[PDB]
Amino acid sequence: KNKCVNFNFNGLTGTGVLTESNKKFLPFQQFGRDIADTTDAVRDPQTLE
Amino acid sequence: IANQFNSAIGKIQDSLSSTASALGKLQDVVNQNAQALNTLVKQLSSNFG
Ligand SMILES: *[C@@H]1O[C@H](CO)[C@@H](O[C@@H]2O[C@H](CO)[C@@H](O[C@H]3O[C@H](CO)[C@@H](O)[C@H](O)[C@@H]3O)[C@H](O)[C@H]2NC(C)=O)[C@H](O)[C@H]1NC(C)=O
Ligand SMILES: *[C@@H]1O[C@H](CO)[C@@H](O)[C@H](O)[C@H]1NC(C)=O
Repeated sequence: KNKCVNFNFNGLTGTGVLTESNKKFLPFQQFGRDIADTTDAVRDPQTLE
Repeated sequence: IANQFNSAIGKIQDSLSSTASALGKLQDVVNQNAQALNTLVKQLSSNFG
């Protein structure tokens, strides 16, 4: 977290800095998206955060 | 002439404090800037086939 990183989650490859979010996802949602249709929040598959 | 001028400047304070419609010539420039940028971000969603 807080470093720039080549992330992949579930085939969502991208680049960015990860941070602990306060978004209240529901159990069925894996990704949240920007106005630009680009992912900008993700639920890690190892640990549900 | 001074009382007419002082009273007339007094109406500029009240007019600008009151009517929502006044600075429309400036707010429509800020709105055209913002709408063109939101449209340009939104065009990142488009598939183009
Ligand atoms: C030229 O136009 C002037 C208006 O822009 C006008 O001034 C106004 O004169 C009236 C009296 O004639 C004043 O009315 C008030 O008079 C007393 C209080 O002072 C009260 O008895 C009245 O009920 C009323 O409140 C206006 O206040 C006054 N306005 C200004 C800006 O001075 C002139 O009289 C006109 N001059 C000529 C030669 O016609
Ligand atoms: C991943 O492993 C942790 C224990 O290390 C476990 O709590 C978690 O439920 C596992 N995730 C999945 C999706 O099985």
